[PDB]
Amino acid sequence: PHEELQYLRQLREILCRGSDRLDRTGIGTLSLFGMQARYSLRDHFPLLTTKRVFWRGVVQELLWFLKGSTDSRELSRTGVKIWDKNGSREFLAGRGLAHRREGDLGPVYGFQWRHFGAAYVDADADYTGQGFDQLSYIVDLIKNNPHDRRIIMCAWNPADLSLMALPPCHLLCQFYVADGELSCQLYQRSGDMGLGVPFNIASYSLLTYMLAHVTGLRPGEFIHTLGDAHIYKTHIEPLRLQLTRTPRPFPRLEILRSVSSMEEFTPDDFRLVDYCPHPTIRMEM
Amino acid sequence: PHEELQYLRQLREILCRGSDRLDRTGIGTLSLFGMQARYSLRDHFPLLTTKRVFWRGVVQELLWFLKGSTDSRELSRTGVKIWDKNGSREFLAGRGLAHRREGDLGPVYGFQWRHFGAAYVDADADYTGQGFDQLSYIVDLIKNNPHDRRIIMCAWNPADLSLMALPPCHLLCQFYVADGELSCQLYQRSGDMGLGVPFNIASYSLLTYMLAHVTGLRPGEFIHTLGDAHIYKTHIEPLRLQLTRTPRPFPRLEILRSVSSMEEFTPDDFRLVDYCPHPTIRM
Ligand SMILES: O=c1ccn([C@H]2C[C@H](O)[C@@H](COP(=O)(O)O)O2)c(=O)[nH]1
Ligand SMILES: O=c1ccn([C@H]2C[C@H](O)[C@@H](COP(=O)(O)O)O2)c(=O)[nH]1
Repeated sequence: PHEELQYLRQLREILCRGSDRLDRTGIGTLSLFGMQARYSLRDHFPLLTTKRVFWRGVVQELLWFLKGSTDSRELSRTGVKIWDKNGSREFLAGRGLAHRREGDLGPVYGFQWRHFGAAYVDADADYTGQGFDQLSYIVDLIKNNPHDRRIIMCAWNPADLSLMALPPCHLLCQFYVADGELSCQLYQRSGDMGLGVPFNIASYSLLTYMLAHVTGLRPGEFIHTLGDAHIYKTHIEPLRLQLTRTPRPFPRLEILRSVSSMEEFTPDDFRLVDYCPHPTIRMEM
Repeated sequence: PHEELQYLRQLREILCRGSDRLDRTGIGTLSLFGMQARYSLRDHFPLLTTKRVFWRGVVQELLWFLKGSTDSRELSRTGVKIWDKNGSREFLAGRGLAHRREGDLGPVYGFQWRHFGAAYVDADADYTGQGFDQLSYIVDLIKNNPHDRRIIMCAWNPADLSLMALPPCHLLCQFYVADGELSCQLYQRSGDMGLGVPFNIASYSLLTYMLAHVTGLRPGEFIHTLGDAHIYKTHIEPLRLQLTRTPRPFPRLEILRSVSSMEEFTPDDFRLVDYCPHPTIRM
């Protein structure tokens, strides 16, 4: 069966037996707790096809994370605007972080990944050598101790929550090496099935391809584990539309160049081959 | 179907198609990566039955960590010895932490749960108002903002790993409130299917029972998520024997009095009703 059907089945399960609860946004959601799906990376790339996924966003955001940035202006410069609402001086003021310059998200993914446990100053500070560099950590383990059971990168630092524009949803990833293949499991505490989850599958699938490339391994599987998997009430009509669509065969992902380091990737290094999605489905928020 | 059949099926899959790997110290496991099982908490308590689980150890260990202890002696004094090897001066010297007094495990679970991000000194220090109290954090959310999607308690602090006797296996738990019920998902990065996992299921199921009690909710589901799920090769034969056993009905768990704080439970507050496991197996 087409692997996209897991996601579509999860949509149906939530619609059909999800709990109706008033959430933070006050829009209301239907939700289930605890889900898991499995996506092969060996012969294709799991970029969902029953709607067009914002691939350009997926690529730029991950490279932005990987270099340790916490500056939304830095992502915005590449034309990807998805963090700009959260980086505005207005939004930050609303969070009780009015002292921040425009763009300073606080110690979000980039900072946690490259400097876990360091004291955050601002987005312009030099954090060289400060905190625990989890990216170096996992690459070293994958290369030199591939069967280790602690190949983890974690973004959840509760001591840093009050400094963050938003608390992370992707709590950690774990990697696993067997038979020359690299696999990845993501624990995501909160998944907006409508706008978030297809994008998120793509992000960590991409990360796995990049790590596999850099470490001389082939991509294996991506395992997506969800906590609160939910559908916003405002998404019920477009998602019912999406549920009428049959998945197309997944595309392939090609890396166009030998890249020696996780930090040396650029968007021009990737080629998506035969991505043929159904049309974009607009959904509110 | 009996929910323990999930665990037994997981055992079977690993023995059938698990990957055969040696670590950098030369020991072999069969493993699979990425697993998930669900245990109902409503009508019974999921203490596994095809081999006896060390319930007395499960209870004392959890109470010990909830009060923020990183002192193995405090656990040992209760008659539960499962952390004593790790807290021995020889073990800590083997870890590169020979300065430690006997019992000082470093910033393991107790410290991460009650003082995340604080600077660890030693097991005897007073850390009041230091770091992030995740236990108070999640109790407050469950009570006052039950639909919050950030009800997290995390034990994985990479900056602290070098100070710990052993890195945590149970990286985080998340809680969920729906229709008067409290559910819990554990992310476990590494599960010894033979010796560890049944104990681990009991631990977080009990934790959910306690939090539900304190917050006036009913226990719902425990979702167990595994990363590296493995069987040590030396365990394969006794596990083949265990796999011939039919699960017996799960016991029930009763809490004997009204307890209003997660820190006020004692082992006497818990009655395990009709736990009839098959005999323990020598692994
Ligand atoms: O990468 C992301 C980021 C956000 N969200 C969604 C999930 C929630 O609907 C919302 C975040 O809200 P909280 O869970 O923090 O309340 O955004 C995702 O699905 N994926
Ligand atoms: O609560 C625990 C603690 C440990 N283990 C097992 C898993 C591994 O076999 C071993 C820990 O070794 P590492 O994964 O840290 O290498 O102990 C468990 O199953 N449960």
